[PDB]
Parts: sequence; structure tokens; C-alpha cells
Amino acid sequence: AAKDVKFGNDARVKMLRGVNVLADAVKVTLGPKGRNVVLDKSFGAPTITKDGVSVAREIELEDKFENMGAQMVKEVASKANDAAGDGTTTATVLAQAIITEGLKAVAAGMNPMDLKRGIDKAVTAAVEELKALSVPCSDSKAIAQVGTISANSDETVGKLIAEAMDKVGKEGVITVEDGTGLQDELDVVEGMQFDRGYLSPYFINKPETGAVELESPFILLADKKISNIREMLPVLEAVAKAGKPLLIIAEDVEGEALATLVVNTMRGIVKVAAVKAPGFGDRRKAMLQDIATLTGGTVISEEIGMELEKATLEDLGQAKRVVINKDTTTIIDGVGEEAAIQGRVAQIRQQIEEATSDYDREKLQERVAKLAGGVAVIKVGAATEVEMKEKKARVEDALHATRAAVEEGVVAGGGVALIRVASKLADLRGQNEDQNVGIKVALRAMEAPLRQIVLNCGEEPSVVANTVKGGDGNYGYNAATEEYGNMIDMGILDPTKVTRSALQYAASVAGLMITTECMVTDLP
Amino acid sequence: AAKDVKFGNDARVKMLRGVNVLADAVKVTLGPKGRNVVLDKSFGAPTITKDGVSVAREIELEDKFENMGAQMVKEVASKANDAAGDGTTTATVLAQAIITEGLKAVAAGMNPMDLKRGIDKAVTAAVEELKALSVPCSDSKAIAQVGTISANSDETVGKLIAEAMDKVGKEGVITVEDGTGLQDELDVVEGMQFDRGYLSPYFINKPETGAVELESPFILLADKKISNIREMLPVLEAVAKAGKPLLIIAEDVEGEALATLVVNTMRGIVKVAAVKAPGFGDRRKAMLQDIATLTGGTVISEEIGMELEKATLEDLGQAKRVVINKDTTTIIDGVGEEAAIQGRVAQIRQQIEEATSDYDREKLQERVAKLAGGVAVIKVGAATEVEMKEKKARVEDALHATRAAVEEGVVAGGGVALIRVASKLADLRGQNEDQNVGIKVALRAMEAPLRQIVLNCGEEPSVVANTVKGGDGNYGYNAATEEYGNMIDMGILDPTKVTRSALQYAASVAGLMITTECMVTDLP
Amino acid sequence: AAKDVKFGNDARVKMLRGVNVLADAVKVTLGPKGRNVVLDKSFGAPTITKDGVSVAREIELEDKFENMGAQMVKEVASKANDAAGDGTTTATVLAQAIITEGLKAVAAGMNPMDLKRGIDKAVTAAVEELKALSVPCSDSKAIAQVGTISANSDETVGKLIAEAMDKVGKEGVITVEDGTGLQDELDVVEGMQFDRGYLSPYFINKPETGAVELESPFILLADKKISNIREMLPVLEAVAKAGKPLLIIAEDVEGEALATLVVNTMRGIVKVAAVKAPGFGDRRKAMLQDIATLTGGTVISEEIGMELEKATLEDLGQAKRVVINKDTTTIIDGVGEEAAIQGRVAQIRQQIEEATSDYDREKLQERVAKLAGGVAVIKVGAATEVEMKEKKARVEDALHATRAAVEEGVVAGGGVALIRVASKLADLRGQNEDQNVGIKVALRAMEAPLRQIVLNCGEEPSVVANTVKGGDGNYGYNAATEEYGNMIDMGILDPTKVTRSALQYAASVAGLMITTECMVTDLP
Amino acid sequence: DQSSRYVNLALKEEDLIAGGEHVLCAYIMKPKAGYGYVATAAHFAAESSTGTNVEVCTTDDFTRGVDALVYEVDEARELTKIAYPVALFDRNITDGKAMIASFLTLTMGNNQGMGDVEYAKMHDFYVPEAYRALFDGPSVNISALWKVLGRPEVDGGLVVGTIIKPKLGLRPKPFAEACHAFWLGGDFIKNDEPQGNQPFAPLRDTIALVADAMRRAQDETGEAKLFSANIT
Ligand SMILES: Nc1ncnc2c1ncn2[C@@H]1O[C@H](COP(=O)(O)OP(=O)(O)O)[C@@H](O)[C@H]1O
Ligand SMILES: Nc1ncnc2c1ncn2[C@@H]1O[C@H](COP(=O)(O)OP(=O)(O)O)[C@@H](O)[C@H]1O
Ligand SMILES: Nc1ncnc2c1ncn2[C@@H]1O[C@H](COP(=O)(O)OP(=O)(O)O)[C@@H](O)[C@H]1O
Ligand SMILES: [Mg+2]
Ligand SMILES: [Mg+2]
Repeated sequence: AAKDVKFGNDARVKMLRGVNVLADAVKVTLGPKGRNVVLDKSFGAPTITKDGVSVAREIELEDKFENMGAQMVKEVASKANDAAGDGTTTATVLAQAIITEGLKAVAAGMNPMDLKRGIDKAVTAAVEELKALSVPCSDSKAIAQVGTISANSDETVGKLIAEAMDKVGKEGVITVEDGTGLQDELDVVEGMQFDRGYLSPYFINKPETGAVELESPFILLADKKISNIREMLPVLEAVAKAGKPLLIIAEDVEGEALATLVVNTMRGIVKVAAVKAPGFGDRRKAMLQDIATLTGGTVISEEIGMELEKATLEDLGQAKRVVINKDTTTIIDGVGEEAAIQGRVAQIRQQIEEATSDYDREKLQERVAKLAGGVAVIKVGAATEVEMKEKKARVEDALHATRAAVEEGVVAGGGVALIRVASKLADLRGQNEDQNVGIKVALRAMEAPLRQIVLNCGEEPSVVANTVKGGDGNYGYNAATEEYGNMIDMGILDPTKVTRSALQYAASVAGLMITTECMVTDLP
Repeated sequence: AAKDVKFGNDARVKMLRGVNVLADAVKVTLGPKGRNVVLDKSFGAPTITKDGVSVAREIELEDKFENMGAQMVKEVASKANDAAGDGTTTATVLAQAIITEGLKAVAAGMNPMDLKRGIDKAVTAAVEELKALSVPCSDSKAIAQVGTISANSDETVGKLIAEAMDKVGKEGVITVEDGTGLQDELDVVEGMQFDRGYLSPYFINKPETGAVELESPFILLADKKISNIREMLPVLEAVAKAGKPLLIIAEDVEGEALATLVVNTMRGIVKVAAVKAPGFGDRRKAMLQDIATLTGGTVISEEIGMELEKATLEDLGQAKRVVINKDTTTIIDGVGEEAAIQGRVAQIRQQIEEATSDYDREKLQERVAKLAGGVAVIKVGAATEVEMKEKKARVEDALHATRAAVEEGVVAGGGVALIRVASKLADLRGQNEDQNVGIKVALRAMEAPLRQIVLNCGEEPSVVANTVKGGDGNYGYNAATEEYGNMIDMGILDPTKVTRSALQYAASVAGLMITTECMVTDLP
Repeated sequence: AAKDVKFGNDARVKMLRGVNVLADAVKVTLGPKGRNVVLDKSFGAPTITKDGVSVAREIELEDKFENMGAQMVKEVASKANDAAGDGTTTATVLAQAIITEGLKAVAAGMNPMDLKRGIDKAVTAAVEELKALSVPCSDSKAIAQVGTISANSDETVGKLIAEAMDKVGKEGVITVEDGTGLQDELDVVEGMQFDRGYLSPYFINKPETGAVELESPFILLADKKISNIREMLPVLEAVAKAGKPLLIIAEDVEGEALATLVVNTMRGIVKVAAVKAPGFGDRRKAMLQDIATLTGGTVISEEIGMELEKATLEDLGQAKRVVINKDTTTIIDGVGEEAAIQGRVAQIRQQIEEATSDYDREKLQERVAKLAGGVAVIKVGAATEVEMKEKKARVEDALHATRAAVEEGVVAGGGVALIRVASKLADLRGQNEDQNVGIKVALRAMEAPLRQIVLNCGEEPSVVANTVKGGDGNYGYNAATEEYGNMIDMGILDPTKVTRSALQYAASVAGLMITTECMVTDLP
Repeated sequence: DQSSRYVNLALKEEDLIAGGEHVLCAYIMKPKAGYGYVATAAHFAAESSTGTNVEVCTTDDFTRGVDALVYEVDEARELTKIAYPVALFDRNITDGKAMIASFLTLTMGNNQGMGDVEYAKMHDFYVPEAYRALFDGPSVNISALWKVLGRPEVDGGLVVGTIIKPKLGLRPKPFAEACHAFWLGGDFIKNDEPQGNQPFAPLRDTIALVADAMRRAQDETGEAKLFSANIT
């Protein structure tokens, strides 16, 4: 299909209009007095969102030269959400500010490559100054603060998240999903849990609980289907001689063996339950080895040449209690050993280094959480689906933001950290005059986040901006209260990881865009 | 495909134009002097209906930006129906009143989030007073009133449903289905009944009614097909020795055995009947276990290591009577123990609490009903099909309204409860003056239901709204008779659950929409 | 489809308009102050590029005759990219320069064939002068400049490539792939390695490393699937008697043999591991012969009629050490010998000379590199995909330019080498005056690259072109710092092969273009 | 293409199978390395239906009814079970039965042109209990061959056939004679896969000559016989 080509300012002008449309859409989500954007999805009810990247993803313009601009800055919002979850709008507002100044600098006739080298030098220094400003975040109050701020001033979410991370500990996994009540709820899972229930109702010994509970059971770990009672007879006999109950963990229990076990348990000869193994394939094998390690048991498998006809009470693991339901199994206080667990955890943690896939890494993180911590579910309480999907997205940011604080620290929020560092680099210089203006582009555009935060209040940005730059240290303006104060004592905090990430990626894409001289696209 | 975007007042106006089109389509159905709407359908007669939400589902505008407005308020109209049955139009009117006043207040320049928080506070305070205003409903007369009003002043429906609830008792299940005559008719089914008949006509022993009847029969509950008569011979021998008749319930009876029973029954060797088991899957075993519990029998089944050849007269259940027809079976006074039956009821009642699926809960509710309560069917009489669907939709509402009254009480209808609570909250205040406008916005809109009820009569609405506020307590305006009085004495009562629900879901959706600043959708 | 045809000057003018569109898109990329071109790709994000041919491939015009102009000179970009991989923009500019002046000569009434012959004579002699100017490049410092220069004045890629070529040596292979960090990182592989891992985890004897280590191991190279361990017993018996570990390389090991080895390894009787042979098809057999040769082993195959039951430790290869991972196998110091390996290398060297496909030539160079050198991987670091995909293409530019320089030498960059040859030919004359003009067109056009390099800086081209022609030797204009000096002393170097390439291909196409007298194409 | 909407694991296999809502195909599917499995299985479902490649539009964007869906997926067992809308398999005009060209197009053909599916071997499928009677369906089969052979229509068993000895290069009338000889034996034969109109033994003469050989063999045996002409 034949191409269309444009040169110079007739090209760059088309480019700038595109970026401005997308950025102008995104800006309005910024800050605590921001407003929501409504996104059309034809499949159902429209979705209202405050999530910057969700708005950015949909924008794509009719006029092909205009469309190209939006498609570029869409990259920055995507990565910042991928890198650290929160921060997406701030990275966008930074990226638009630098672009608009860059076209300003190019029109003055600077060589665009020296401008790029200038920008890249200013960012390199600014990241080092941010690392110097960062201070540790280390307690529930600081964590509750950053949670509140990321939640858009919903103290309940901040409080709730501090409790959840306290209960499961740093190795614990926290998740959020759609609730049913009109108010939030926190469920914490402890010990080991997996999504497999009893294979028949007759095992149920506490029908009031609707569940199976066994005290001091043996646990058998069969790496294959169970097919005929003949494979198990000496185990049940050995177990029956010991008199303690038994839990079968196996890939399956076929009906005749199962029915024979069901018969024997109800008639009280020996007390037994059977569950399918969780997961599948190699991860099943690992998890079976994990439960064996946790229980101190042994994985019975033919690849090592073991036989169920030769299995003994030394091969079966133990736990103080197990509880199993229609759909669920839990093992309480497995009789493993600490040195083995940390070695097994160390293996998985090394595998976490090897897990290039983030989802698989999350599964590895879940596995170590099962061995060494807990798992929690936050249930989001809201009256309506169009609010469920709004509230949920804010809790998502609060979880990522609270996570981001603990490993890297926090800085004064409201952009004042990013204002302060800009004052320190004022002595920075380039090799040539073009690089000096390129440096100055960065120091000017870094004000743009605070300016937009204030502008959404309807305040006069330059009046506040002038007074904040007149301030010292963490002195800043609070747009919630519409008054100045100490951001640390006022509890307005940003994770250093998100603020640092929002600058680095923004300068990457903008540093290219100001150098564009030609675009080629298909005739409409 | 290329998006289109709009901002601020240009977007918000287009949004408001949408909501009002859907609201006016619904508005006309409200109250006792409301009027019907005609809904097009592509494949049949036009559906005459009064149901508000049924109109609300069909509305869909041509202009995408208008369409987004309608497609959102449809959500509150739907959910209020799903939560409570009746109470759709009221929720739609409240939502449209607040959105106009909220967007009206936004033009003055107030921050939308302080409005949202202001509305949310007012609704939260209002629910507490409504929970205080609610009074118990218990006697058949009070139930008859709420039925009548929900039926739109068709007293016959209130009388009929009041008797239906009285007969089946509060555990019972009441349903409505198409009749054939002009008259509404109530059928009550008692004991146990299920939709399986004789497996062959030749069992018929009362052809003067096409019926099988047996007295003090033994009942066999066979969990699998009957396929070889040698399965039955030892039981049939023992049954023949007892001489009492036998009912077989089985997965199937194959032709050899079935026909051989036909021979032995026709020739009078043994009084026998056989029926297919009700349903399939685990519900069959469960239902069979229920019949076993009710009859004191045992489910002859392989899983318990039992064989039909080993079953005995001690295992067969008994009941005073059974009757089976071409399509239906009923069992009268099973010999099961009340304590055992009560325990089984407690099991299934506990399942009702754990059953999140509402369809499963009816299935569970029918089984506790058929074990412990009446089953009732109301047959709606109407002269023609387009009248049938209309009449049926009003009867359907009386069930939900009468049910809703029993568990949560009633308050003075006619919007008066909303007027009275509005007078109590006048002292409420927020954190800031924009929240004060947000509190007052909600307390303004609660008049909107009463004004429409009067305006649909053609009476001057703001006059009646003034006089109702002049009175106190349950003083109100009877729009059906154009006079003031006590709403309790005229019986104009509404269930608390429906009034409280309409307010909450309206405030939830309306409070979000007024924060809208941008919309993105496809070009036409 | 009915065609449209044109004759004479109307054809040439439309054709000329075509070329200028494709030329003008590429020209703006030239030189150190060139600018980026943005390429639309609807199936993903648009591409930001400085690579000439990557732009040239995308151009296709709506006007069928203008389409012919771009489509003709596009041949020059494709051939230059295949022959040398750098200089394509330079080759395009020369082609466009000759075409414009050639058509000018045709408009003066010159016979076109004498221009063709006259051009061809001048270019033939000009290449002879380039053979005189080239000087050998043979040290780490020289190579680092041509890398840096071709990289567009980035020393880090030059410094990195200078290390990589030193470590892998003359016969080594170097590759570039997407990294994940911001910094560039160089990996070097010693010895022979291939991408096959352990067939089971149970071979792992370093569980924390996830790896197998064996010392002075025997290595078995079975050219078939190992089915039954009864096949292995006499070899394994000899290894067990020796007590040294054994590495199995086979086309497969089936579970019973594999599992028996897994069993035998867990109980520690013999240390063994098994891996798939690398590759597939006859190259797999070749690599097995290569591994045998490097290890001093012998390939066992039923094609020669040798059998595992007859194999012996004299047939098995040996090496000092081996390491295998989840995905990778490497051999350390095989017991092969220099004479046998070199003879095998000579066979492959004959194959490389025989290889008609560069893919085969690559597949051949890899094995001699594994046999006699090594492999290096440069992982490009960048913050974003568009910069990453941009960055990699500049690393590629340096990697072929550095290669091209080593086999042909270097000459002063900035086109000044072409200027200096454009003076030496001024005495050349042809058989007739038309051929004399044909010489003049070529000698005039060789100034075009320098003029474009200057023009992109915004300087007056003919002033610089005059001052360079007023100089002598390598005296030229340093466009990066806008000063004259010795380019060899400034380190501004082009590989002689690219300049000699850019001429010959450009003159080949342009010398045909101007003899066009008619065009035939389908009607629009 | 795409995975969004194409992941629909909420679809119950009971209503899909016993409700007949979809044709249900179980694939042992493995992606290429590094691809998301569920995305690949869902992306493979898109190739197994609408295609939906780069973009879909109907003058106003979107297309959402034709999609075949993954309804069970499990990466580590390589399982990819895809449920197909019955509308995918358009009815043949000769019989109202769905064109199997679609089914292959949507399982083991154009849909397999997906490259990040390394393989998707279907181990099983289901077809809706009712609409199954309106799958393309073998209106002739072994049971009708029994009927023309004069066997009972129930358990008429083995319709004996051969690959003609010595396979290729046997000229049409020697091939027909080998069919005749075989049909002095058993019941059924096919042409070989190269024995279309290929010049060593084209179809028309071979089938004419083979048909004569069948009648001759029938007349010389008193029992019916069959030939399978390579129409490919
Ligand atoms: N009370 C407040 N006063 C001033 N600024 C605030 C306040 N609360 C939050 N902010 C600022 O809002 C900015 C926007 O962050 P956020 O709302 O997460 O959007 P995003 O992270 O997508 O840009 C943050 O830099 C944060 O410091
Ligand atoms: N005679 C009456 N006088 C005043 N209000 C009435 C009378 N009858 C019904 N209403 C009121 O009409 C309102 C709507 O009832 P209904 O039409 O059933 O709601 P919906 O249309 O949502 O089903 C209720 O507030 C109810 O109390
Ligand atoms: N600092 C410099 N001064 C003068 N000429 C330069 C300089 N850097 C590069 N060049 C010239 O630019 C050309 C290479 O630019 P490049 O983008 O690689 O074009 P091409 O794609 O044709 O190789 C060469 O002719 C080289 O001599
Ligand atoms: Mg109502
Ligand atoms: Mg180049």
C-alpha cells in the first residue's frame, strides 16, 4: 500500500498534536483533586477509571500522523505500570513536558543529538540525587501512610494493608479480589493450603462442619494414580496396626480402591482420607516434594524404584492435624525439619533468580510463602459493579505502592522531592552550548508534575510553585488541605522506586522523539 | 477504530441528555395512576408492560455519547430488581434526581469528590433511621395490604397470596405459572411429590382415574438400573411373603424385569409398582437419601458395598400411601423419624447458607420445602396472552414485596418515609462547605419520588409536597383517593428492604457519575 | 489490466520525480548530525530508525511511474546491505547524484550508451586508486575507532567490540542480542558448548548450582536411541570397573534405561549423566563426529556396523571436565589432538569456501569457532524497546564495519577518500566526446557524499568542498567539531570494502537508469 | 490472534457438552518457549475460529460472536481444551450438515499456521448431542457397504481390502488385473496416493480398467466388491 511522507515542521507539528491529545486526556486523573475518566467498552457497561495507563491504552487517533504521537507516549505509561504499578500519570506528565520543550529547543536550531545527550546527562545526575534523598520506610505508620496516599486518601485501605503485610510477613503474598459485602474484609491463610477437597462425602466425620478433620494422621505421597487396593494393603495393615489415621495424597484413587477405602473407614476398621494432588506436571512433582519436605515424608515414585507394596510408616510423613473440605485441604504443623526447609527455600529462592517469567516467579513466590509464611486475601467491599471496578483498581495501586516503599524507602511526596533535586543540578554543564540548553530542558520540565497537581485544584500554579521553590527541605504545599507544611509530618510520601522509575523511562522516549525528522505512513 | 473524545461541559451535557431519555421512559410507569409502555420485539406481538426495569433494559440511544448515559443508569435499575424484586422505578427516579442536582451543583464550581462524600454520608445516616422506622409485619391482614399495593390495587392478589403463605407456612415455596381460565387459582401440593410416573400403563389399577394407588407399601430405593430379575427375586420373595404392596424407585427397570413385574402384577402374584428416580447426578443420590430419610429406608448402592440380592425387608422404607400417575408420583406420611428428618433439614438449611448460587438455593429450598413445608403454585387467570404477560408481571411483584416485608418490616409508603427521614437529617454536617452542599444535595433529592407520584395524577406536585411536610408521622397523601390521611390506616405500606435498597444503589451510581470529566468512545 | 505507456521526456521526468522521493527520505539520515526517521508499522508500535535500508524498504508510491523511480534505486540499498551491511545511505546518495546529472547530459542530446560506457570506465579506474590508498588495519586501537565512528561516535560499543574480537580471536564468532539492563555486557564462551541440558534433575550433584560436574569423564557418543540397559551393560561394566564417571550423549535414552541410570546414580554405584545430542539431521552426526574428534572418541553407529555390546573404553572419548545445566552442555579440554582437529577444520574450511549460502556459512563457522576459537554474545542494554531496537541496529552497523575493515584496511572517512581519487582521474579520456562527458559525470558525482554530510550540519557545502579540495592528502573537514585536520589522526575511518562497494553497485544501477526510453504499467 | 475474551474458562463443560452449546476439542498443546501458555491456548482458540488477526471491524470495529473459546487449560499437563460455537461449522446445502472444511480449517489447518503453537495435537473432541446429527456425517459408511455387499446392517464386520501389490509403477491394466486378482480374493481396494492423474497410471483409464476388473472378479466370485478411486 502506497506510503505518504512528510518532512520537517510539517512532520513535527502533526507529531505534537497527537501527544497533546493523549496527554491532555491523562492529565485530569492526576492528584487528590483529580477526576475520573469514562472508557467506552462496547461489550457491556462503560468502565469508569482513575488508572492512568487504562485511559492511555485506549487512545488512538484517526489522522494517521496524529495517531503516531499517541502510540509513542503510550509506551511510557505501559512500562511504568509494568515496572512498578503506580506512577503512570506522573511519568506521562513528565514525558509531555520534555517533548514540548524539546520542540521549543529544536525550533531554535539546536542540533537534536546534542539535546538528547544533554537530556541523558541531566537524568543520570538526577537519579543519584534521588538516591541521596531517600530515607528508610520501616514501620506500620509509614507504611499505613503510603498506603493511604496511594489509595487516594482512603485511610481504611492503608490501615488494612499494614495489618495484612504484618500478618503474612515480608515473604508473604498479598492479593485482592472482588468481595460480596458492603465493606472490606481481610482473610489470612496460614500453614499450607491447596485447592483439593475430599474425593467422597462419606469420609466426612464432622458433617456439622461439613468437612473432614483428622488428628495425627499419617500422610502418604503417591507420585501416581492409585488403582487397586492390593497396592495399599500392607500400608493399611501397618497403619491399622499403628491405629492412627492416614491421609492418602495421590494423583488419583480409582473407584474400586476408593470404594474399598470408603467401606473400611465408615465401618471404623481404619480411619482414612484421600485427596488428589494439587497442580499438574512438573510443578506437581515439586509441590509433592515440598509437602514431603514440610511433612518430613517421602515421595513414592517409580522413577526411584520404590513400591507401595514396600512402603512403610517410615516413608509416610506426619502432621498434627489436617482439615479437608468439599474443595479444600489444609495441613497443620507438618513434622518437617528447619534445616531442610531453609535449604528447600534456598533452592526455590535461587529458582526465583532463574524465573525470567514473572507469573512463574509469582508461583515460586507462592510456594515459598506456603513453606515459610502465609497468604492473605483482601475482599473488596462495594455496593455496585461500576464502583467495584473503580475501588478495586485503587487497592491494586496501594498494594504495589506499599510494596515499593519497603525495599527502597520514601521521599516527600507532591513532587517536592523532584523539585528539590532540580535545584541541586543547577551547576551541571555540558561540553557545548547545545548540551547546556539540553540540560536546562530537564530542570525546567521537572516542575510539571507539581504544576498539574495544583492546577487541578484551580489554584494558580506559578504562585505556589514560586513559594515551594522558596522553601527548604521537606517544606511543601498540600493540595488536600490547601496549605503548606512538612510533608513527612503531614504524611504525604512517595516510594522512591516509582519516582525514580517515572523519570528514567520518560526521558528515554522523549530523548528520541525530539530527533524525529521524517514519518512514513499509509495514505488514508 | 478511531476514537472520539470530549471534555468537560461538552461531555457532561451529552451525558445528562442520555440519562433523561431513559428516565422519562421509566418515569411514566411510576405510581398508582401510572400508564403502560409498549415495547417492540422483532419476532412477535408487542409486549404491554408496566414493569419499569423491563422498559429500562430496552432503551439504547443512537448517539454514542448519549448512549453511554442510558447504559449506565440501566445498571442501577437492573441491580435493584435483582436485590429486591420490586423497587426499580423508585431507584431510577432517585438516581436521576441526584445526578441533575449534583451536576447542577458542579456548575457552581464545587469539588465533585466532596459532593460524592457528602452524598455517601447522607445515605449512610438515612439507612440507620429507616432501620429505626421499620415496624414488624406478621398478621395475614398486614401481609394482604403489601400484596395489594404491590399488585397495583388488585385486592384479589393480596387475598390470594395471603392465603397461599398461610397454607404453606413460612418455610414453604410459592410460585406462579400460566393458567388457562379467567380466574386466578391456587394449587397447594403437600407431602412429597416428584415428576416421574408409572414406567408402564399396565400397572394402572384404577383405570377409572388412570391411576395407581397402594396402601402401606414398602418402598425400594435402588441407586442403579434394575436389569436382572435375580437382583429382585430375594426381595420379591420376602415382599411376597409379607403380602404388602411394593413401590420401586430405581435409575431404571429394564424390559425383562419391568415386563416380568407387569406379568406378576397383572396376574396378581405381587402388588408392585416402579418409577424412575427423580433427576440425575448427585442431586439424585441426595434426593434418594431424602426419600430414604423420610421413609426410613436405605439407598441400596454399590458405594456402601451392598447388593440388591442382599437387601432385606428391614432395609426397605414404608409409608402410609403412594400415588403415581402418567407423569407424577406422590408419597404420603413417610415413617422417617422427626429428629432424623429435622437433622437432615438442618443439613440442607446449612447448605442454603453456604450456597452462593441462587439457582442452587432454590433447588435446596425446594428440598427443605418438600421435606418440611408446602409447595404452592398460583395460576394467573387472564383473557388473552398480551393481558396474560401483563397480569403475570404484577403478580410476580406481590411475591417479592410480601416476602420482603416478612424478613425486614414495612414503613409508610408513598415516599412519606423518605420525606420523614429527610426532616431528621437537616442537622447533619460534613468536613467542609462542599461536603455541606453534598449533604444537602441528597436531602433535597429524597422528595423526588413523592413529586412524581403526585404529578402522574396530574395534581400540582409542589403543593402536596408542602402539605405532607406540614404533617407529621405517617401523615401522607393518598393519591388513589385524592385525600390526606394516615398511610397505616389506608394500608399504603412498603417493605423496608425495597425502600432502603433503592436509596443505596441510587447513591452508589449517581455519586460516581457526577465526577465525570472526560469520555472516550468510537467515532460513528 | 489495460496498461498506460509513455515515451520520451514525459517518461523520464516522472521517473526522476520518483527517485527524489526515496532519496530525500534517506538523505536526512546521513552523517553525525543526521536525524531519525520514524517508520509506521500498524501491527505494532512504530519504528524509530537511522538505518538507511530499513527506511528504503518501506517506500512505495501511489503514482505508478513515481513508484518505478523508488523501486529502481531500492536495488542499490538492498545489494549494499547484503554485501557489506553498512554504507547503504552513502551508496544511495551516489546513485541519486549520478542519475540527476546523467539525465541532464541526456537532455543535452548526448548518446546515452556513451554515458554508460564512459561512466563504467571511470568507476573501474577509481576502484584501482582505492587499492592504492588503503592501508592495513591491524591493532586494537585502530579497530576501536572504526567501530566508534560507524556506531555514530559512541566509544563504549567500540571499546566493547575491541575486547570481543580479541577474546574470541580471528576464527571466533560474535553475536548481539537483546539484554535487560541499561549497561552493555559482554559474555564469552570458551571451548565447545551446546544447548542441551540434563535429561533429569536426579543427575544433579550440585543441587544449589542446579548443575552436574564430573571430572576426567568418559563420554559416549551413541548415534542411535539407547533402548535397553542390557545394551549398556558391557560398557557400563567397564566404566564401573574403572570407577570413573561416564557422560552419555545419545539421540535419546528411553525411560527404562534412563530410569535405571537415575536409580543407579541415586545409590552411588556409578556417576553417570545423559543428554540429547545437539542439533538434528546430518549436522547432528557431524557434530557427534566433531565432539568425538575433539574428545578423541569414536562415533558408534550401525551404519559402520559397530554395536554397543562390542564398544569399549578405547572407543569412548574422554575430557578433563564437563558441566551440564537445565539447558546447556559444555566440554572442557577434550582428549583430542591438534593434528586431527586441524584436519577436520580443513574439511570444514573447504565446506565454508564451498558454502553457497551465508546461513550454511554461518552454520559452518560456528563449528570451527567451537572447535578452534569461541563465541561471544553482546547483550545490548537500553531503557526501552524503541531505543533498544534503535540501539541494536547501531551495534550491528559497527559489527560489520569492524569485520569489513580487518580484511580490507581503512581510509580517511567523510568521503575525503573519494575526493582524492576524484582528482587523480582528471586525465582520463574516452573514445569520443560523449564518453568524455560520461567520465565527467562520474567524477563530478563522487563529491556528493561530502556535500550531504556538510549540508546536514547546516554549513555551506561548496565552501567546505572547496576548502577540502584545496587541501592535500587526508586533510579534511571534521563535521563533529567543525574543523579541518588529518582524519587518520582524528580517527575518522571508513573500511575500504564499503566505499569500494558503494561505488560499484550505485554506478551499476544509475548507468542503466538513464538509458530508459519507455515505461509500461497497468492503468490505476 | 488476541487472548482477551478468548480466555473463557468460566464456560461449564456440562452445558458445553450435555447442553451442546459448543463443539469441544481437547488439545495436547505446547507453546514455543517463553510464550504464555493460556494466551497461546486462547490465541490458538482464535485461530481455531474467527482468526481475529491484528484487527477486526464491521464498519464500526469489533467482532465477538464467532469466537471459539478455551474452557479448560493447564500449562504443565500441556492440555488445551477449546469450545467452538456451532455457528462456525456452516451447513452444507446438500443435507444441512456442517462443512467439515471449517472444522479442519479451525483445528489442524489454517489455524495451525499459528507459529507460537509448537504443536496442538487434539486427543479428543465432543460434538453437540443433537446438532451432531447435522454434522457433515457419513451418509454412507461401513454400514452401507455391508448393505451393498448384502451383509446385515449390524456387524457386517470386515470389508476386506488391499494396497495393490507391488504398489507404484503398476500400469492401469496390470493394476486393474492386480485388482481383479485381489478381487478373486476379497472386497475392497484403493488407488495409491500418487495414482491420481499422474502419468504412470491416470485415474480414468485405471478406474475404467479397474471397474471392468471388479465386474469380472464379481462375476468370477459371485460376491460384490469395491474400489476407491484417488479423486485427490
Ligand atoms: N494530599 C496530597 N497533597 C498533595 N499531593 C498529593 C496528595 N496525595 C497524593 N498526592 C500526589 O498525587 C500524585 C499522583 O500520584 P497518583 O495519584 O498515584 O497518580 P499516578 O501515580 O498515576 O501519577 C503523587 O505524586 C502524590 O504525591
Ligand atoms: N394508593 C397509593 N397512594 C400513594 N402511593 C402509592 C399508592 N399505591 C402505590 N403507591 C406507591 O407507588 C410507588 C411505586 O410502586 P410500584 O409501581 O410497585 O414500584 P415499581 O414501579 O418500581 O414496581 C411506591 O412508593 C408505592 O408506595
Ligand atoms: N565525525 C565525522 N566527520 C566526518 N564524517 C563522518 C564523521 N562521522 C561519520 N562520518 C561519515 O558518515 C558516513 C557514515 O554514516 P552512516 O550513517 O554510517 O552512513 P551509511 O549508512 O551510508 O554508512 C561515512 O561516510 C563517515 O565517514
Ligand atoms: Mg413497585
Ligand atoms: Mg552507515
